[PDB]
Amino acid sequence: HASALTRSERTELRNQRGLTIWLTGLSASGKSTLAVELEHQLVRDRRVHAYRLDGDNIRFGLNKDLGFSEADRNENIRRIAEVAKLFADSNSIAITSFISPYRKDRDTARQLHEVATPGEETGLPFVEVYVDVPVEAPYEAPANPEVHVKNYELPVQDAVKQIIDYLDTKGYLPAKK
Amino acid sequence: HASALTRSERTELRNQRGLTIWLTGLSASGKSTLAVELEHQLVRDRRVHAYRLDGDNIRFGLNKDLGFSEADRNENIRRIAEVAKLFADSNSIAITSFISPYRKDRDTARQLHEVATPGEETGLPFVEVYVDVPVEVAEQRAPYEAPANPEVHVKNYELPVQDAVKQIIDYLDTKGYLPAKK
Repeated sequence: HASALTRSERTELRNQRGLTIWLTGLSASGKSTLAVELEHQLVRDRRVHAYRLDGDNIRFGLNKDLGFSEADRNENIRRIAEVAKLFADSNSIAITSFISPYRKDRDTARQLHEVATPGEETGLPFVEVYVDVPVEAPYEAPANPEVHVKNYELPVQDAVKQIIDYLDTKGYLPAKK
Repeated sequence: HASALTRSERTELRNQRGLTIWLTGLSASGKSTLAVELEHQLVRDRRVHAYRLDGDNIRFGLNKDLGFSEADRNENIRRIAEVAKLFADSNSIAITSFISPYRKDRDTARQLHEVATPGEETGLPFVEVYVDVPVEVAEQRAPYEAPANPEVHVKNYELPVQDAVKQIIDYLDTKGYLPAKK
């Protein structure tokens, strides 16, 4: 009644942890396709609440006021990161493949997630997924992604299993059925 | 799964509809309190996904660049409405009691929600809850504009929190927004 739901309670009641999965890679890497299949399997096959922050739903709605100066490019990433963090706070798995060529773009989102919230003394997981393709605004590959997917002749279903299995190694999901 | 997850499929899989509950009323109407309890009950008692978009997490996070400007006030409201729409799109119940004194304020938020989303020929439910207390009662500590026609009208004067919340949730049920109680 008095004070709001704590992270323990919500996690307990929601039966899944909250986090953000950020798929990074070249525009042609197929990262967007993986995000879609990833959200689908998480919600359908694993029964959790997950949500893909789609580039265009974001641009046409929350970030419609933003253009293309460098400050606006940074602001787009900042708002999407704060929104992902809110989904993570609600014990949902936020997913995004929003354009972000530079390491500093993802590091900034990562840093906002690590910054604690009155929901604890801890931040929320940020899982950077490098969707790597044969190279066969200069994109900067991440230095240490939580997940590295070599998306060459790889069924999308296997690419996504790779991501989900990594989630299971951290205990972010409830066991399947 | 090529063009994957539609509202219908997500609704079916999340087992609850997604929507936004906007609690409007005077600053001292007790609306913030109801938002907290409402989130608790929906999440705990109804076993559903709900999230309160009130608080410092927003004021010092997504909206940390906004102040008391009238333009900032309007932008605060616009962003919260868009973020609530995202939660509703995800089949969650977004909850907010953010300051929005005018009908135009909530009408702006409602408009975004009722606007047909990509793929669907429909918007998402926008539930405007009037947490009604008389002005003199609020003042017991540019004028607020009560909604013309709110989905829920809570006569909150000396009304217990549980009763207000129950009235909101029962309304949600008359709509089927929620899954049957456990």
